[PDB]
Amino acid sequence: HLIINVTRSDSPQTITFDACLVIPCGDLQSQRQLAAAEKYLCPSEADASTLFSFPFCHTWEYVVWTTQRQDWVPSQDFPLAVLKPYIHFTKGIAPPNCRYNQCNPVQISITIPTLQDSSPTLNRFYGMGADVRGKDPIGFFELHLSTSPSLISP
Ligand SMILES: *[C@@H]1O[C@H](CO)[C@@H](O[C@@H]2O[C@H](CO)[C@@H](O[C@@H]3O[C@H](CO)[C@@H](O)[C@H](O)[C@@H]3O)[C@H](O)[C@H]2NC(C)=O)[C@H](O)[C@H]1NC(C)=O
Repeated sequence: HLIINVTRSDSPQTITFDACLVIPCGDLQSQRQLAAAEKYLCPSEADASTLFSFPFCHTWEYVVWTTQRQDWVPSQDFPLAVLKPYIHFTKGIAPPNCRYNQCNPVQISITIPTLQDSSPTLNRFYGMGADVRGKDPIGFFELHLSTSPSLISP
């Protein structure tokens, strides 16, 4: 699966990549249809050995971020909704002659410093979907924060 490698920083940090690295969009003609569609992002509680038993963006309650301008109000009782202020999820625009895996630019902006971990960690799996008019295609990916052990680290 796709692993997004994030270098821990003391400042905010934006990340641009193509949604169809994550979402099963299909061939190029299908990706071009998806270019103008909205995307959404769901944090998951699955690990590497349980990926197949926690389906991603399975209900509306798992959606914490969307590429819409109006900001998505997460589910009050979803435990991972607290991650909401740490991430902004936006949609880019692609040229009309866009090429494979380059018609759906999205941006993940980590709004907090990352040298230390957040109380619910950002280092986890995430689901991504495309707001389409048939069954939304849904994929997942791993957000991996780099680590560098300190000198006094035991
Ligand atoms: C995030 O970092 C990991 C490594 O910690 C990347 O995983 C590895 O990515 C490389 C690059 O695509 C994959 O192939 C590589 O090919 C080069 C040929 O120059 C070779 O020198 C490397 O040793 C490696 O074989 C590799 O399959 C993949 N997995 C492993 C275990 O290395 C990952 O790609 C990075 N994420 C992104 C978005 O780049």
